Amino acid sequence: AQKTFTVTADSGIHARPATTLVQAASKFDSDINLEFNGKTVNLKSIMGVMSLGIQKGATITISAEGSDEADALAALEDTMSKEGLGE
Amino acid sequence: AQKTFTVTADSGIHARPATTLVQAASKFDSDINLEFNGKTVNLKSIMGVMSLGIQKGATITISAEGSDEADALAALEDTMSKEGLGE
Amino acid sequence: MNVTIYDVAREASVSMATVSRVVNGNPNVKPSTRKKVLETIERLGYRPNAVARGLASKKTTTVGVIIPDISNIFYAELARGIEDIATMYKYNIILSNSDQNQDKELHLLNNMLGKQVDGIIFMSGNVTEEHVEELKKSPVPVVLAASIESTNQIPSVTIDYEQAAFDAVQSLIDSGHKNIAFVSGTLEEPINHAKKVKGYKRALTESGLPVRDSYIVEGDYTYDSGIEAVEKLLEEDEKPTAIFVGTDEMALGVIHGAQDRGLNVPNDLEIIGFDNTRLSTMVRPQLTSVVQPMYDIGAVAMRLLTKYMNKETVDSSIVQLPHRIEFRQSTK
Amino acid sequence: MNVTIYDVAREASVSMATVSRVVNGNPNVKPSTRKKVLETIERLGYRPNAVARGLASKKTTTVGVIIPDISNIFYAELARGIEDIATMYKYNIILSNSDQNQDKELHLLNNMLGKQVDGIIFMSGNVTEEHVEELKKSPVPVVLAASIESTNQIPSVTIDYEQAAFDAVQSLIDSGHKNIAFVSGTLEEPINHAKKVKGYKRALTESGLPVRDSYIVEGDYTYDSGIEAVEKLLEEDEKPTAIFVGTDEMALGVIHGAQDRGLNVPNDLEIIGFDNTRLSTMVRPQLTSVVQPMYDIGAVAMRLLTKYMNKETVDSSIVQLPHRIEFRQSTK
DNA sequence: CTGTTAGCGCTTTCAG
DNA sequence: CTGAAAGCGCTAACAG
Repeated sequence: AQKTFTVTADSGIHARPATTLVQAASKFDSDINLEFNGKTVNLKSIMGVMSLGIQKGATITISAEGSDEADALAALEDTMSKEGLGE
Repeated sequence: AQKTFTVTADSGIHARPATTLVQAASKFDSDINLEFNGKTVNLKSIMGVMSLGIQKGATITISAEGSDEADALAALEDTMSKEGLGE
Repeated sequence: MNVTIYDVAREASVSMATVSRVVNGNPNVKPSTRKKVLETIERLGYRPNAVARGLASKKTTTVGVIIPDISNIFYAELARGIEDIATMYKYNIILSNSDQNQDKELHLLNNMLGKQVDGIIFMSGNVTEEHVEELKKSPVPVVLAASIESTNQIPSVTIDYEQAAFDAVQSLIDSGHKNIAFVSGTLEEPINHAKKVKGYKRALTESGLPVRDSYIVEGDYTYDSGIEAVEKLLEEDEKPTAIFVGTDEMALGVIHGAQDRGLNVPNDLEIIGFDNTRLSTMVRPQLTSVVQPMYDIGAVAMRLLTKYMNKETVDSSIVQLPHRIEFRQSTK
Repeated sequence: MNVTIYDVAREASVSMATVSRVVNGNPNVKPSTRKKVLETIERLGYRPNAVARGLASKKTTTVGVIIPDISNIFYAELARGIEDIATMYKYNIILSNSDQNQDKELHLLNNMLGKQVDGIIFMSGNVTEEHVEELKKSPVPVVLAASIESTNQIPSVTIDYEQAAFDAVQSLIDSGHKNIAFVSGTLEEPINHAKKVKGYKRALTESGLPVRDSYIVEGDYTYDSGIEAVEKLLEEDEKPTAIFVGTDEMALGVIHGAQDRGLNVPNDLEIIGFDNTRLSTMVRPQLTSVVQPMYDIGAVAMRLLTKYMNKETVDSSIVQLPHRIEFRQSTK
């Protein structure tokens, strides 16, 4: 349901990394939203995510909530890791 | 009917410059020909011109043969310099 | 291949109104009878025809995109931005280079609409009054991406090249700079004249340092315009203490020509760029720059166009996107 | 509504077949009528829908073009030469990035094919065996660009990578080089193991200047990898007086790399890249790089393909466009 | 669920 | 030269 990472990639949550993340988080029924610096947005939306302006070293919180909620987290954690934007 | 030019443009007869010389010789019915290093190619074939690899400094002969030869020659002169490839 | 939908209707021994359903994951169709048909489908080699459907349903699931030049890194990344998203949303795109010249944009826009697109992503550096007369006549959604629009009449996507102008320069004022020059691109270009210089300017008047009209030296966006813009600015007079460049490829020239005369970039003259393209790290003292996410613009642009094409009323047809400063080592 | 073929039929008072023949500009339809129709046409503002006509004619006048990454300098230029010529030939180009990865290339092919293209410019960094299989069974022509596959079963455009490399090393060998290394892209991709390393190797065993498998360091194609491939190679016992980088960006990362370490690129160790993208100029010692005509590959890759679609046949399905080097400051 | 009936907007053999 | 049906393959109302 929840997890906090720190983007350590120099592009932050941008370009492909963010699409591959949303995409990665757009294949789950459970809800999912990314929060940061006060704003919270649907982590399933490309307009939402790229609004935040998340730069490197930024801290973010991913929250999933639904029947898939469980795996929802493992999945995005991996992609955060293997796509190497957040660890 | 024809002329000999000193291709002086850094990229020679390549890329965008080249793709135009091959367009302009296609707007005229006459038979246009380009010889370089002793081999000849239809000034209207992109696959022919592009495959010679004319470098800056090469000497090429553009030749027109037909009803509108002049319009074209007077034409592949303007283009040549408006695109700065030869003299 | 030629085994049409009807050919399959036989193997599956069902109608065609039915394979039509299986093919598109339709509203209800027995799991056994659906995987029964979809079964004999692959058996053959049937390939649904996207043109037959286009016709029968007045939608092609293909957008048309018109950028100046996919050869220049700027657009290409922007283009990448669009493609990944159109694909994410099962859309094919049609790409065409206009080269910023007035006619092609309209020709293309015609061939485009003529080719039955489902939406258009247009991008140019000077969106003429005619373009809007033009673009507003289209029969499908249209959005600009990082494209200079005036009446904010047709949906656009971008970052305040004005603020980003101000924010960037301010950084320089805050450090003790009274003599800060400005290099830029073609003056007949909105991004420049319209927002670039505007930002730069007010930046100074806001701090009390009216600016020498000459201090706005410009040139074509290459590395050539760099050693060019430098040499001129330097020797000329006053020998500014800091520069600001309208892009990154120029900022580079700004940096070498400054090292050529003899100055020290990190120190003597602090430079700063706009865009922050790959090359922003590929230089002597890495160039501090104002971040412009060309990929998010394109990504977003396409996404907006996605809503419109799916009729959802996602308002705020004017989208701004966070820009930012990245000081690597260039600016003390 | 939007306007039909039948519409012009009334306003021109001719038959839909007459209207069709002028839009198509087919031979013979008296100048008297061909004229009448054309007015009824541009005044009524007709625009024929390419979809309806596709179905009718089995031709869409548009080609698919799988491509690794359009954002990347190398393919962006390749994709412009293509488009450039596809326009010249009245062809529209559908386009989707594949990411060099084997499964996408195969999904794009059917999405493309079913979309009904009329040709396919395929281009990858690693043609597979199953690759030539589905390509040979495609309904429409095809040709590879800046891509190479063994058997030569498919039409194609490309450069002599073996010689292209061998000449680079040679330029050095003859100069007084015994120790020269090779920083390269992914060795698991044929462009590297099959022709790049071979070229490099032979060049040495040719002048009888043997090779330590160590000197062949592998990076990705990133600027950083270039900084990493030099520091590794400088961390060698007997350091190489010269290197050969399989890319210009990579080579840019090798140059700065040595500089940030303590060597001044020209003297301490000469560096020669490959491709000759604009970048070569943007570097301190302007980068000497083997030249590859990116625009020409696509230009030619596409024009060739027009021959095959346009039924004409000309012999040379395996074109090798010439190469050469450009000695800048980076080395002698 | 699933058929059935019509075309979508062009282009084409053929005819005259 | 220039009409005249005959549909390209599909999907879309609407039955059943």
